[PDB]
Order: sequence, then C-alpha cells, then structure tokens
Amino acid sequence: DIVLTQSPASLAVSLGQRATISCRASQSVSTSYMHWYQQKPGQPPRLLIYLVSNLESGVPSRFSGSGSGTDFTLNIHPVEAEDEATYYCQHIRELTRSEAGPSWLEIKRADAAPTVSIFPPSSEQLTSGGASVVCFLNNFYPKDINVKWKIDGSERQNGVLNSWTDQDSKDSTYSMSSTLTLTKDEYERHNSYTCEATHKTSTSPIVKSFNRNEC
Amino acid sequence: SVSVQTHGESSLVNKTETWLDSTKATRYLMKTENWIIRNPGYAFLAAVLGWMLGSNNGQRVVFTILLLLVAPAY
Amino acid sequence: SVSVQTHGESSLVNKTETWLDSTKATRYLMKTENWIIRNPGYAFLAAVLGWMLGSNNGQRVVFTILLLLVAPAY
Amino acid sequence: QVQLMESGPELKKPGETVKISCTTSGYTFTDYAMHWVKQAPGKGLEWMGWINTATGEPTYAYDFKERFGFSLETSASTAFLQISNLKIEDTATYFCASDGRYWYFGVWGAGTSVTVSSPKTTPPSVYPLAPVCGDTTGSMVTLGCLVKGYFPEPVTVTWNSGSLSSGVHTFPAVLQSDLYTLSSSVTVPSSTWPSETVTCNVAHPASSTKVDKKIVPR
Amino acid sequence: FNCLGMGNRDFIEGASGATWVDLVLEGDSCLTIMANDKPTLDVRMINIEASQLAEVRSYCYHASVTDISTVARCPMTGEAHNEKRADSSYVCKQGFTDRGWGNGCGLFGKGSIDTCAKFSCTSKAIGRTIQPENIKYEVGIFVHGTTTSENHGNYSAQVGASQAAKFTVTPNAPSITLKLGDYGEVTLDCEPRSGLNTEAFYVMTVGSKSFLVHREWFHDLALPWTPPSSTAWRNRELLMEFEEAHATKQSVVALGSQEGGLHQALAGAIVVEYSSSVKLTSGHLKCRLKMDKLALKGTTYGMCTGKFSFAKNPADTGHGTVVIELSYSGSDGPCKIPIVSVASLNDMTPVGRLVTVNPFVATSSANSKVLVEMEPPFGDSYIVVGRGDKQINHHWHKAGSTLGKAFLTTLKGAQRLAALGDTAWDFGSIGGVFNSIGKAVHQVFGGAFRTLFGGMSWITQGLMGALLLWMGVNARDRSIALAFLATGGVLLFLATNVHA
Amino acid sequence: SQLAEVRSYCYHASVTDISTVARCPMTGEAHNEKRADSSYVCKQGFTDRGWGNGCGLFGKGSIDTCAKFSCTSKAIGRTIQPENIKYEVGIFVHGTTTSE
Repeated sequence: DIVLTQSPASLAVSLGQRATISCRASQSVSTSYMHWYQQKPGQPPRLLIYLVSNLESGVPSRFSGSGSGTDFTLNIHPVEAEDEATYYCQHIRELTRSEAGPSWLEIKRADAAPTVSIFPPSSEQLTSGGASVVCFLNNFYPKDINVKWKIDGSERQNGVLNSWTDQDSKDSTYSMSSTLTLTKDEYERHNSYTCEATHKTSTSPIVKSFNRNEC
Repeated sequence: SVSVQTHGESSLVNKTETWLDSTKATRYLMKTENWIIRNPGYAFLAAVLGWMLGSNNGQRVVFTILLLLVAPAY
Repeated sequence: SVSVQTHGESSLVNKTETWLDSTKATRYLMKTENWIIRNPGYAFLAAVLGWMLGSNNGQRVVFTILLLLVAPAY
Repeated sequence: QVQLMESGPELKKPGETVKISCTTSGYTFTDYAMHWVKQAPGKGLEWMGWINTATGEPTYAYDFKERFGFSLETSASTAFLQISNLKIEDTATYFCASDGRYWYFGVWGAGTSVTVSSPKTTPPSVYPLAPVCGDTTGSMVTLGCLVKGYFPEPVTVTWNSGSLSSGVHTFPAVLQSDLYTLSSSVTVPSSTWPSETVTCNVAHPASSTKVDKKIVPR
Repeated sequence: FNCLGMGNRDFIEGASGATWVDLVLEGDSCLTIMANDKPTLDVRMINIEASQLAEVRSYCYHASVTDISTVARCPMTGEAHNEKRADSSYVCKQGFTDRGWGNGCGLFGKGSIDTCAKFSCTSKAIGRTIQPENIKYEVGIFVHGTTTSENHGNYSAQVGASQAAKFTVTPNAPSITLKLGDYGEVTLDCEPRSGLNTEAFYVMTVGSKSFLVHREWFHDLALPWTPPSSTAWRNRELLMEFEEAHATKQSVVALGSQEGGLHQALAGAIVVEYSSSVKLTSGHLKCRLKMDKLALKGTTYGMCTGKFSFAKNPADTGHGTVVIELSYSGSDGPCKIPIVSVASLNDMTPVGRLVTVNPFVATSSANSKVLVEMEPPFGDSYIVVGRGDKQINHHWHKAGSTLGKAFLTTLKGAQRLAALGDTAWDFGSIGGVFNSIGKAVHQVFGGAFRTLFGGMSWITQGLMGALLLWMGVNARDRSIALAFLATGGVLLFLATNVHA
Repeated sequence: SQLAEVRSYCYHASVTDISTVARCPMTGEAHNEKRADSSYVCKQGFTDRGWGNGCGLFGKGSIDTCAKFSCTSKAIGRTIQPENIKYEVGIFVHGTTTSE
C-alpha cells in the first residue's frame, strides 16, 4: 500500500562533504520505523540507521539521519570511500514491508575522458565463422557515456554487446567494453569499423577506426 | 480533562443534528456494561448486598440496580 | 471509546513509574466534584433523600455519600 | 557471533524446483523470524516475506505467494526457502535476515544467487585481440582478450599469470543464448608490446578450461 | 547485575540446612544472599527479553475523509444505492434529504440518499502478541569478593575474577549452570514461562513507542482496527461523522488524531523500549539457586600486618547496612583483611556482621583499594579496621531499631503479599507445611475471591470496603467476621498501598 | 461581524531537548539553567544513588528535568460581541407563484 522512492538515485560527491538524502514514504505517519541499507553490487546490504536516530553495531558513527511520517533523511557529513555503495531503505508499520528505488553514492573527482581501443576480431574467431569487434573504453568519468558502431560510416545497433564496470576502486572511474558481433562473411563484406564514443568530457565523440583493407 | 465533562447537553433552543447525538445514548451504559462484563465475579456478589439489609422487598433492588451502576468508573 | 475504559490498572508486577499514576487519583473525584459544583441545587435535595427513609441513622448517610457519587456521569 | 550463511550460487532450469537454505548461527533459531528479500535483476530489492519461526509459519508477500515457500529445520538452525515451478525471470540473488520485528534486522544473510536458464556447460571462446594502428594512443598499446560463450560463471581472466594487473579491466558478462560473453583489456605502454609477452589467462573451472592466448602483431 | 546502589536492595538470611533455594526476583530489586560457607551473593534481573513477537492486529486512531460522494434520490424510492458500496475503501451510509418541489423532487417531507466517503488512515497503532518460548530473561548474578568502586560496579572486570555472570533463561533451557571460579559453581534453575503470564496481555505500539495492554482489553478497545494482513477494516465509521442533508450536500468529517486518547487510554501501562529485542523493566521470575559447589577457599589465611586507609568515606546504604572502601598500603598481601563491627572500643567482641564475608587483599601491590560492606547492629556501634595500634576506626549509629524493623518486615511483608499474587509465598523459601499450605490456602483464594471481583480501580474497591466495614458493624454473634472476611486486608490494604 | 480572540488551547504537543541535571543527595533542590526561559518545561525530582552511579551516598538524590515545550497543534476560542451579531431573516408573502 505504501510507495517508497529514494533520491538522488546517483550522487557524485567528494569524500568529507555532507550528503543528505531527500526521501519520503507514501502511506503517511510511519512514526519513525525507517531504515537505511548500504549495498555494494553483488553483496547483501548492511543496516545503517534504525530508530532513525541510532546505528547498528558495526556501522560507524558517521551515519545519521532524521524524519517522521512521510519524509525521512540519511545524513552522512563525512562521506568516505568506504561509504561507496548503493543506499537502500525500508519501512515498517503496515504490511507488506517493501523498499525504495535506491540511491548510489559516487565519490567526486575530475571528469575523465575514455581511452577508446577498438580491436578487430582475432584470426582464431574468423576461422570459427564469427567476428566480434570489441571496443574498450577505460578510465572515463562520469558514468554517462555512449557507444555507436559505425560500419562504413553507417551505425549498426545489431550484435552490440556493451559490458561496463562500476566505479573503480583505485581511480574511482568507469570502464566500458563494447562488442560488435558479426559473421566472418558479414565481417568481410564490410570494410570500415569504428566505435565513436561521446562523453560529457569530449564535446565530440572519440573516433577510433580501422578498415580490413588497412593493415 | 477533555475525555469527560463533555459539552452535552446544550439544551438551549437547539432543534438540529448536533455534533454527537445518537452516540450520546452509548456513553454510559455500553461502557458500564463492558465494565460489568469485565468483572462478572463482582456482579454475582454485587446484587447480594441488596437482599442483605432492610427486608423491605421491592426497594432492595433499588440498592442493587443503583449500586451496580456505581462501581463502573466509580 | 478511548476516553473511558482505560488500561489502568495493570496490577501485574509493575513497580515503576507508569504512563499516568499521580493523575489516577484525579480521575473521578475532581471530575465528579466539578459536576456537583456544576449542579449545587441537586446537592441540596440529594442528601435529603437519605434522611427520608429507614430511620436507621448512620446508614442513612450510606445512601447519600454513595448516591451523591452516582449522579455525576451517571 | 550472528552470521547468516545461505546455499551458494545455484544453477537451475525453468520448470524445476529448488529449496534455498539459510543457516544461522550465534542465536537460538526459533527465536528470530527470517526475512526473505529478493534482489531483482535490475538490482531492485523486492521483499519476499518473513516466516514466523516458532510455530514455523511463513508469511508471504502477495506477489510471491503459492509458487514459493518458507520451511524450517530447528535443530541445526537452518531456514529454507522452497520454490516451485522455476522461471527465468526468477534469476536473482535471494537473502535472509534475523528478525528484530518492526525494526527489521541487524544482520544480513550471505545471499543466494539463483540462475534459471537452459544452456550447456561450455568452455569460453578466448581470442587474442591484435590492436591496429588506431588502437595505439599516447605511448600505450592497448591489448584485449575476448571471452565468448561460457557457461557457467565464473571465469578468472588474468594476464601473464596475473603478473601485470596495471591496465587490466575485466568487464562483466551478460546473457547470449544463456551463454556469457565478456572481454578483458590490458593497458601496457607501446614499448612493452610486442616486445614483452602479454598473454590473457582465462581460468574457467566450471568447464575446467584454463586458456592462454597471446596477442600477436599484425 | 549487582546490588550496588540499586533502588531496592533486599537481603536473604541463610539458615543453611539446604544448598538449594527458590527465590523470586525483579528488574529493579536486587536480592542479596548471605549464608555459611557461601559468600555474599547478588541476584537481580537486568530486564525481560523477548525474541519473536507475532502481529495480532492493528488500530487506526487517526483518519481523514477523502472523496465525499452522496447520491440523492426521491422520497418513496426506499433505499439509496451509491456505486461506491462495491469497494470497501469507500465508507457508505444510508440517510435521507427532506424534499420540497424546490429541490430535486416533486414530493415533500421525506427523501433518500447514500453518502459514501473513501476512507484514508493517517496514523495507526499496532499490537503484538507474546509467545512463551520467545521470552528471555537476563539475570545478573554476582558474588562479593575483593572489590573496588570500579570493578564492583563493573561486569566484565568481575568476569575476569569470575565473580559476576550473565545468562539467558528461556522455556527451552530454564536451567543454567555457571561457575564462579575460585569460589566454586552455582546452579540456577528458573521458570521463564511461568515468571510472567505470556498470554495475559499484548504489546501495543502507540506512535513510535510501544506499551503493554491487557489482551482482553486490547480487543475491547473502541476504535477502528485492522486485520494482520492488509486491507479491510472494521468500525472505521467511528472516526468519521455526518451532518444534515441539504439537497446533495452532506459533509463527512473525520475525527482528529486519537493518539492522545490512546495515551489517555494508557494509565497503568509500563513504558517499554526496544531495539533488536524488547527489554521490559519490572521483572517477575521464579529461580532456584543451588549453592552446593559454592564454597569458601582460603581457610589457612591470616590477618594483614600493616596500615589501612579509607579510599572512600563510610556512609549508609539506606537498606540497613554500611559499606566502606579501603586502600591497604601494606605490602604483606595477599592477606585476609582484619575488620569487625563492635559495640564499644573497650569491647573487642564483634557484634555487627560483615555483608561481604572474608575480606581479602587481591595482590601484594601497596595502596590497593578494597570495597567491603558490613551490617552493624542497631544503636551506637563502631567500624574497626585492623588489630593492634594501627587499626583506624569510625563511629556508626543506626536508628532502625527492631521495633520499627519488625513493622518493616510486617508491613512490607503484606506488601510482599500484595501484587505478587500466589508467588508471594516464594519468600517462604525452603518451605513446606506452613509455607506450602500458606500458598495453597491463598492459591484458591488467589484463583477466586480477589480475582473474581478483580478489575476494580483504586477507590472503586477502596470506597466500598469502607461500606463493607459497616457490614461488620451490623451482624450477629458468630456471624461477625462473616461479613468482615474480605473487608479487612486484601481490599483496603492495596487501596492504602497505592495512594497515588 | 466582529469576534475578539479570548484565548487559545494547545491540545497536541511534542517533547524537544530533554535535559536533566543530576545532583548528589543532601544537596536539596536541583537547578537546571533552563528554568530561565519559559519555553523549557522544568520539574524537580530525584535519582536514587549508590556508590556506583555519580555519588558517594545512598538512598536519595536530586535532579532537575527540563524539556523545551513545542506545540504541534492548538485550538483557538472566540468571544461574541452583542452588537456584532447579525440576523438574516427571510420574509415572504404569498401571491401568484410557481414552483420556480
């Protein structure tokens, strides 16, 4: 009966700056009965705030928040690299118990342009009958990015496999790998292969191109 | 407090539908009946006190029916 | 309703400061005293009924002091 | 210490049944209910329900009813999540919790990732990827390794037995005909290739295939 | 966990004769056991814990009116039906609108209307039901050894000395055996299920806080309530009202938040907090203390050969005993601390008894603080620490002489009889015969009589008792006490017990 | 027409800034600095003391518990002036009329 949503869904902020999450609960006067969960992708979360005023055991004192009824908040003044995770929340009073559309912490840094490398399919894959043209976009920030596979100057959205990581542990940037899969006969009937990468850093798409007739 | 000592009843002019009218009949009885059902063991010995004293018959019930109404909410 | 039929008293274990304790002594008396001050003219003829019947002296007050407590909030 | 362990990653097919186990420690089992929470493939956490443990009573969230179940074993402190008529949309990670009632819980379960798909266990296609002239930018030659069509997860993709992790980015894999395709790119300076050996080592113990492919110049 | 500085500290006089004893304890009160060969013990409840609580139902105290809809009809049409009666979310009620030829109808004097308003709950309370096995009890137990002002009020410090212990008794494991180390082991057999009555009441949550309410009164609450699962409620028309009907206009108005009325409905309710596990303040539990393996070591010691000092100045515990803390500057330790409680200085015969038996120096380190408590006799006494000319003494006087103390046992004994029900005779420990039949006579007297008319509130049973005292005035020979039976005691007592 | 404001009533309140200044037994009254402002609701009291908590004496204590008062909701009354009272009195005479 109650709808929950957490905002901003993605927040890029440097460590040490306060992050106050604007939130709400649809079914009103929950009393407090609101929580906070931090979850890195591929892990279970961890309860941050209960009673809305109080931490669990393991969670350090940097986590806080306040609210009642509809609106609630998660206020972390000293955000940290250890705080990087997907923030979740969940409600009580009525049933069934449900969560909100989550919010990501992102540690802020300088906007980085991707390193784009487009590799022709191996001679081993051609002999296998297929051809997968891969395009690696490394160390770009922020996560907003786009890949476009231009074959002989024409964009093809078929066979496009986009594998990108999350925010890195070391440099805290994003890395993306795009893959254009074709058959060898379809690979040998098309000449120019390029993946243009547009990003908030570069006002123009980064164009890395190769032709089968070229080398 | 606000729970007791209600405005009811105005009893000045007032031919109309008041704030609470039909629920005014459920004020005492039902809450006192929920009390005597709460405490049935009292109700057994309650009416006994009426037949104890005075030997005047019909007014012995005047004790009970009045006294059984005293105990709820004092 | 929530106004009457209070939880009080638990009376199970409970040596502590409850939700309302010191105000429990002001529940009935003060509200019934505010009623008899509200209706003094009744209180004059109220205690008269005790001296009317039974001629048994001291138990005639048992009528009054009990009956004067009946009229407030029925 | 209170730590909730579950059955690990499970490989399933549509139409089968599964019982997902949650083993609890550090407390008496019947004393805490088990909150079950599903994590949707879109990384939404969808709450499945809580089982009254005493008394062994499951309480479903209405969307999860009648094809799912909550069962228990008291002595060894193992809570069970039973699922009937498996569906591909149920591929997800599942969780259990130690009940603190109306404030939820203080401890999260280890998690169970169920995979409902209809593939054959397959070794990956591991392709050394030769960079072209346009692939060499800023004194560095980027090299890459295509890992194509492997089931099941995971695969360990290293470079020269993991000796050079410098520019190595191992990217996730998604579903193609219930097979997984990922690519890994090592970033080394142009003086190191093809002067120094660079070989992507793809270890897929699920298919028992450790593949070594060195990129050669064109 | 210990009896140090607790609000209510009661003692236990060992008669020996048995190594087992059946005692009842409480969260606020701390029992203190003193026996031969057995050191001084502290037994108290930390709090009452409960693990799993089922959801019985909920109550919506605060509501709001949404989407007022009234379908007007002509007189003689009988019932009026609004299409909103299909959904249970809409609150519908019959009614009428007096009609002329001016408004909507061609007839006079009567009408029919169906007034529907969608129900919206702004705020709702939630209740809880307690399972017997889920109830836990954290019982602090402590034995008095060498202590300071720090370690004695400290738990983990006395755990290193094994002089304090905590544990959780449940119906699944009512018996727990814990070792005190150098002083031996004690066995505690409790009755977790029967300490309280698990099904006698519920736990009601009003707002953020939760509170205790009787479960028979819980269902008797008059206010819109809620089934466990989700949707359809009952008596939700009580928080809303109606008005006169002018043409199609009738205004359904909602009552305000009843949270205050719920707090008004709470009087004798105990404030209870919670985090993972609910912690109840006032405890009731029946435990069995087995001292068989608890004993006294160090029978071969001797007295300390050197000067003493006061680490803190003496004072009165208010419970009838006097505690002191001593910093022993002598290096001859470990040694048994010489000390006594005497009438006069010229009389070396000890009179007052040591609360903490066998004072002992922990280590040879000089200036080591030691906190030892003693019970002096009534009247002028002296606290003498040490023997020979290096003793340092203190004068004490206690006005609590057994005359008043006999009533402190008597009056509080009847107070121990009240509010503890039939378990009140568990202070008759190592009982039988008298103590057994004393509870047995009160058993059925507790299962009848006072519990039959029970539920009386304050002056209700108190005022009629004064009228029942008049029943003792009018009577006959051999019939005197018959009308006087329940009057004196068990009735006016508890009325005098709680004033206020 | 015109209604003067007699007074108001706060039915709904909330507790803010709970402050309790603890003191030793035999010290008599306890005084918290919040008794200066009328916004803070202060009350006397005591805390039974041992040697374990805060004091070197037993059985008694003194504390001053202050909490800032915050009114969530309040009712308001109004007093009626005699001249301000108006009466709209419909008067009608029956001539030729219709249902309209």
